[PDB]
Amino acid sequence: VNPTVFFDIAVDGEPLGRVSFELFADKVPKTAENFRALSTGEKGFGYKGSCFHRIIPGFMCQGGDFTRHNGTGGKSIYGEKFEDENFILKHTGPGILSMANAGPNTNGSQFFICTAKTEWLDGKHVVFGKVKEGMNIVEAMERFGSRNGKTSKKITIADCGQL
Amino acid sequence: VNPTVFFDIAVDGEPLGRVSFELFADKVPKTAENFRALSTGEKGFGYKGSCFHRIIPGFMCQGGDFTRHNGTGGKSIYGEKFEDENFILKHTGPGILSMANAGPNTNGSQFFICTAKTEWLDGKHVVFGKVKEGMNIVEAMERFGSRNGKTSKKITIADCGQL
Amino acid sequence: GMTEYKLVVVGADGVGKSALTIQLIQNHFVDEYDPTIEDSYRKQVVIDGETCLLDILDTAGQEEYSAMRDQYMRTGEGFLCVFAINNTKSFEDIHHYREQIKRVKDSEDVPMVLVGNKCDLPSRTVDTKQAQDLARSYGIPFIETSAKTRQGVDDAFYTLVREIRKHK
Amino acid sequence: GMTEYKLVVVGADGVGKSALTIQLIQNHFVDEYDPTIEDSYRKQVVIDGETCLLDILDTAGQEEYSAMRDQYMRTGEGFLCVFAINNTKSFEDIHHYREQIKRVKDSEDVPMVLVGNKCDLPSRTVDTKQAQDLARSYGIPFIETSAKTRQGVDDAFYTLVREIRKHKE
Ligand SMILES: CCn1c(-c2cc(N3CCN(C4CC4)CC3)cnc2[C@H](C)OC)c2c3cc(ccc31)-c1csc(n1)C[C@H](NC(=O)[C@H]1[C@@H]3COC[C@@H]31)C(=O)N1CCC[C@H](N1)C(=O)OCC(C)(C)C2
Ligand SMILES: CCn1c(-c2cc(N3CCN(C4CC4)CC3)cnc2[C@H](C)OC)c2c3cc(ccc31)-c1csc(n1)C[C@H](NC(=O)[C@H]1[C@@H]3COC[C@@H]31)C(=O)N1CCC[C@H](N1)C(=O)OCC(C)(C)C2
Ligand SMILES: Nc1nc2c(ncn2[C@@H]2O[C@H](COP(=O)(O)OP(=O)(O)O)[C@@H](O)[C@H]2O)c(=O)[nH]1
Ligand SMILES: Nc1nc2c(ncn2[C@@H]2O[C@H](COP(=O)(O)OP(=O)(O)O)[C@@H](O)[C@H]2O)c(=O)[nH]1
Ligand SMILES: [Mg+2]
Ligand SMILES: [Mg+2]
Repeated sequence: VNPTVFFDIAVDGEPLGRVSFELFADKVPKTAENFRALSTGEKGFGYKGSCFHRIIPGFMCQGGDFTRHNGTGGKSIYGEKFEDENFILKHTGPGILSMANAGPNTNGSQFFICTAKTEWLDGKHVVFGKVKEGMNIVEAMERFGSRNGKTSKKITIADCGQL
Repeated sequence: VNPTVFFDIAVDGEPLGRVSFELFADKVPKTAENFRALSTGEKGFGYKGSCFHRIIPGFMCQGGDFTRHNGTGGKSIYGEKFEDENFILKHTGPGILSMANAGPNTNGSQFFICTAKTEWLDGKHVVFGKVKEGMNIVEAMERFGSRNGKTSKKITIADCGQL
Repeated sequence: GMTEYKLVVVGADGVGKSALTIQLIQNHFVDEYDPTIEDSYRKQVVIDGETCLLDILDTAGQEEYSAMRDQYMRTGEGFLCVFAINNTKSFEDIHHYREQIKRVKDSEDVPMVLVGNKCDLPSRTVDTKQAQDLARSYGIPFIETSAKTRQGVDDAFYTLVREIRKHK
Repeated sequence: GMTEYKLVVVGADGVGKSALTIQLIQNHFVDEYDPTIEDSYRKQVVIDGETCLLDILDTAGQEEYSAMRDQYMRTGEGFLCVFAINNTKSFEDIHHYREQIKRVKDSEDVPMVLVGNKCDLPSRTVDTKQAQDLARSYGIPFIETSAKTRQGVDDAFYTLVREIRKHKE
């Protein structure tokens, strides 16, 4: 049965709330397991303490660079990057959890959470999960974003794990 | 005699270099003395450790808020605020050191360093000194500014005193 | 895609434009005075059932720069004109703000909303009555707000979007 | 006051638009790849003994968003058209960018400079004379640069300012 993971979000160190995600291991097992393992830290590295570096109101919240903390880094549990698993699932609306990349077959650890339907990303980013609880936390994170994604506060994954 | 003070500037904790200022005590003694004493910290508080919170390339670098460290605070050695001492000196070019304010007779501790002539400030901000050595460092601080003054790195006065 | 709306907030300084804008955007109240250079914000909202993106330009009311105020006046589609109900001066400044906006846009009716802010204060120098009689002359809505308690914030900007929609 | 020049850096992603811009503004070399959404920068410089203010817009080349380039091209005063000298496709992309700037500005006479970047690299696929002939046929200057070594970085941005002045008279 599909695993469930959570992030505890903080804003300049102050608790905001918990968001949890269902990961669609039934449809993208490789991509789901990467995200699961990075949320638990079990490989010795992962999301805990990393930031949401890019937040663009009306579109999405992006994070997952835990190696450089500047938006350029991140790595998967399979190597620095891994191939696109499939594009079965689409960016249908708010709450979709999907992989960031720099072109074909460059998945690492960065990911984004849609706050709107982003249909033009279909076939280009691997969708592998969706928000289960705490979509209002993701909505609240938009208050700290901007047109080019620069954030006005430090938005962190203060804790994360598997439920 | 016009005293000289210095700021040692750091960028995200990294020493950048030293800017020294001649303070025009011979035209604005009360305003010069405030900045002198805040640069030594001899009254129990002052500039050491504060940041340059607004840098607008082509115009000026502004700092001096050591009470709130967010651009709204600061205080003089004479109490909360003090009067505009006079407007004898003008914003004639790069290097001019002048007082920030929020209207007439609201000088506290915040100041700015011109990187260009800003003559539309004449008669509204009290000029009280000029960069003596280290203009190249004020210029390098403009690397980290923006059109509305938000800085892209933390620009601090790591040390300061009187020469 | 959702439709985007470019709004512009104006008024003399100290009235609470940024505290109103920041209340709309971040639901937080700034009790400290931080006079504005220029700030832009984006927020998605639903107004009368339609999701849209607000792009809000928060401006400075320094008189030395009133010349350059023309430029954003070109790009803006609607204007929240803020005064403070304990500051008669900022109320008299409103007329000047209206005249210039009507100039730069070259129309008599620009999408526009008058805002009397700080209505939490026990002091008042601008009666509700005065601001109603002014707003009625111009033919635009009037709303009293309080950034401090958040009264009327959303109404001001949505009404403004609803004035842009009605003239769009 | 000093005159302000609105410069816009365009080209396929990965050619070095942002690395050139960050060298100009901050005098160091971004080795990492941070594909751009949109960024703006300000720098005062002396060009021909005249201090001026450069306003630089660093743009996204993402092809999915090619039809959204229009607003920034309308406001920009001159354009650095950048390709990488080890990427023939980025050179071919140049035509599409120039055409689009002309089509959006509705003018055959728009201040532009052709920039061949990464000239520190050994794996060159675009001849210098091939880029020169092209620049000549456009009627614009051509400058080879390296954001890594700083070769030509000032020359490229200063030459575009000089093209804007010429167009302005
Ligand atoms: C043209 C402006 N503009 C927009 C955009 C577009 C639109 N229209 C409106 C109309 N609509 C049509 C009716 C449908 C289309 C969209 C409106 N307004 C905007 C913005 C606000 O105008 C400034 C965007 C956008 C995106 C990019 C560049 C410019 C962009 C861009 C750069 S890099 C990338 N995109 C992929 C990026 N890669 C990396 O970060 C790599 C880094 C290194 O390796 C690991 C790591 C990545 O994976 N994601 C995860 C996925 C979302 C994606 N980022 C991102 O941020 O999208 C931003 C946004 C706003 C969704 C799109
Ligand atoms: C219109 C935009 N715009 C400009 C401006 C203007 C121009 N020109 C005007 C002149 N033309 C000449 C005839 C040709 C050419 C075009 C070009 N481009 C710009 C900018 C870059 O576009 C975004 C400015 C400017 C300044 C303000 C607001 C908006 C501004 C502003 C807000 S508050 C203040 N000013 C005084 C402030 N008070 C406090 O900070 C209080 C806080 C609380 O209590 C203690 C503390 C203070 O003392 N200073 C210390 C002094 C410099 C001053 N800040 C400041 O930052 O000036 C910025 C700047 C760029 C010099 C001027
Ligand atoms: N009592 C009260 N104070 C307010 C209100 N809105 C703003 N202020 C205060 O007024 C001062 C100026 O606010 P600010 O938003 O910077 O005004 P602006 O210059 O017009 O942007 C600050 O100290 C604010 O906290 C309000 O509704 N009620
Ligand atoms: N060797 C070399 N690498 C460069 C040069 N300019 C950019 N790069 C690298 O090329 C990649 C893309 O650079 P970037 O500035 O992000 O390109 P952009 O997409 O056009 O903005 C990054 O790895 C840079 O480090 C250059 O002049 N020489
Ligand atoms: Mg304000
Ligand atoms: Mg770039």
